[PDB]
Amino acid sequence: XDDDDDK
Amino acid sequence: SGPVPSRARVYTDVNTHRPREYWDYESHVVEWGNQDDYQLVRKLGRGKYSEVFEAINITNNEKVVVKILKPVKKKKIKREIKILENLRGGPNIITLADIVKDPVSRTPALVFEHVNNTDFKQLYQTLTDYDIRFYMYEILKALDYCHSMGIMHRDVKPHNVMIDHEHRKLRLIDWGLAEFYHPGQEYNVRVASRYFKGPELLVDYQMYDYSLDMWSLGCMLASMIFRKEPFFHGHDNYDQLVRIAKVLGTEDLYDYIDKYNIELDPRFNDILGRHSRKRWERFVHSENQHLVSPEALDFLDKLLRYDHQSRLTAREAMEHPYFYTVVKD
Ligand SMILES: *C(=O)CCCCCCCn1cnc2c(Br)c(Br)c(Br)c(Br)c21
Repeated sequence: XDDDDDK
Repeated sequence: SGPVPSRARVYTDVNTHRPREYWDYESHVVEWGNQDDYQLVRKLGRGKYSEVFEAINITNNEKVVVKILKPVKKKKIKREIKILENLRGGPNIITLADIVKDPVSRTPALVFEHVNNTDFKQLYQTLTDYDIRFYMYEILKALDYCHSMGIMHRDVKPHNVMIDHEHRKLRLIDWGLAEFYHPGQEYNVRVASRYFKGPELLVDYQMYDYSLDMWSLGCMLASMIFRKEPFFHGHDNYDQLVRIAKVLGTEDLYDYIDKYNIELDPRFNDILGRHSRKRWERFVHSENQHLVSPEALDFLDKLLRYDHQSRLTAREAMEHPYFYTVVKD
């Protein structure tokens, strides 16, 4: 990574 | 007022013609295996969402890779699992062999087929012009398949492409960010790694589609044929758009945001500047000249475009003259 998701 | 909507130009309505079970991953019931069948050998790494181990299936004595998920919303674990099951068996898709409950973390652990992967930093220094074309075509097979199954990968990058160079084997891995494409749906722009984020993410345009993966693949291609890893090396998400604008120019950037009635973050006011589009030959030199061709530059040019709607689809890309010299099968 280097960011993050939820949608 | 507000942004202009957007649709994928291909595979638009694939999910609405599937039964609800196919894409409604929240209601998916996970069929569990037996965690005792796997012994952990060594830890390969960890990110923010999981810990990854080389392991051994003790029954058949075969090597596997185990992805131990960190606690996250059940719908996200179910999303990754349902996408892996939907895509299982497809060309160059990593195979999900089993799902067990890790006794220590009490979270799901995904068991994957093993790939004798050589790290991309060492491997990419040895790839020939033919190898780049060959593996690019192999990646495109995986992207076209999952796009045709209504799924965006959303995290295409070298670290998510496992290559056994000794056996010409390639697998696309890490589907933890993948989503189903539903037309008109506004998605989270916080996907993909910084260097491979499409301009739609960087300008906060939420109604993107499969074409995001094609920008990220264009970034990989530019990095391989120019021997510059990564190609757009932003210091943060805002400098990342500046890095793109210094090659593609600000003119086409403003045309892009104007077409979709997007307003840039006003912090770009004093950093974005004015840049003309650069000709690709400026990045050619004696040390990468053998990887660059008229075909490679035309292909890259049709991938690295601001307007996501103007990029090549995966299926179109496989028709490009860049792949004429590659033997198929
Ligand atoms: C961002 O936080 C990235 C953290 C990435 C850690 C990657 C470790 C290597 N890895 C991950 N999954 C893998 C699979 Br599935 C297979 Br199969 C293999 Br061979 C490897 Br090396 C994997």
